[PDB]
Amino acid sequence: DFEEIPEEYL
Amino acid sequence: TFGSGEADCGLRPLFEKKSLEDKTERELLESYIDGRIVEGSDAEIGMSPWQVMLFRKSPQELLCGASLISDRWVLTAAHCLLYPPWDKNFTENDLLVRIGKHSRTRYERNIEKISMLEKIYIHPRYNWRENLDRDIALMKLKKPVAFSDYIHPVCLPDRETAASLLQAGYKGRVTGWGNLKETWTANVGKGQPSVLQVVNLPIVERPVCKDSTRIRITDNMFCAGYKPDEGKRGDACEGDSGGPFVMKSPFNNRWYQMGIVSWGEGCDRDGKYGFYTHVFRLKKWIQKVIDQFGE
Ligand SMILES: *[C@@H]1O[C@H](CO)[C@@H](O)[C@H](O)[C@H]1NC(C)=O
Repeated sequence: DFEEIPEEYL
Repeated sequence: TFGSGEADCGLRPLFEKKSLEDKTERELLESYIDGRIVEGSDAEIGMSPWQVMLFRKSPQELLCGASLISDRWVLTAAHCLLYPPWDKNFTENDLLVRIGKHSRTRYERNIEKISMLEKIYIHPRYNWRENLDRDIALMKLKKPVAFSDYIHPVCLPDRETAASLLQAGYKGRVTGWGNLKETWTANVGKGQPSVLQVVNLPIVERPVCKDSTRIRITDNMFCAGYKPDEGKRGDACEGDSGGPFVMKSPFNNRWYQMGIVSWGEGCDRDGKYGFYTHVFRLKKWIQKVIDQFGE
């Protein structure tokens, strides 16, 4: 269900 | 001067500061309880600013609830990260925190802030082997967080607040995305929230707590929940493991965190309660990982 979050947080 | 007191704690940008009340806070406000047993409505925008979301980096999942207590420190249940029987053993790099959220699934652009963890501190004496005694963990952020209308710290109780508020008949409030609902045989309909939820539960008397579980209940725990009965609107099972249990002081109007969502009972149909870690008894532990920690 989870919308994708900015590649900048990994 | 980190969590060694925090000035602005528990005064919500959108409610207390504008002399505005949430749609259910009066309930916490009785002294007597018998009566308004509110169901578990959706939270109002800014109703719970200290709410945190523990997020598994990959596979990307909502691991647990957590609460903001400083701009750099988060409080959760130690079982959320370390639980040998289930092979649960999380590290700094395995999670992210998500502060400022309403919606359970949308990244919320320009509202939420996602941060990295620098260190996790489990109580040395947390008991996974038997009953989850001393179920508390502290996570220090990789970088400070800026408070917003949506993001603000909750207060940690002191001797007297704990003494007057922690009492049978007094409602506390849980909020969360319903991760305490971790079924199998279920067919979770009319559920799995989209939005954060809220419910106000009455604290229960120690003996009545002990006598409803087979779990050996210690001095570091309390239980809350309405009496398994006919009309019992509000479920403990409505929160998130590691999330916040909070009361509004009638003395100074601030919000303090009195418990951390530990386990729930008969989370199905049989009339049980929620068990929480007693923040005030673990407070000297807290007091010092902070007062002396960071890396
Ligand atoms: C959890 O795993 C770490 C490595 O991630 C290990 O050092 C630690 O001892 C584990 N905790 C246990 C085994 O309870």
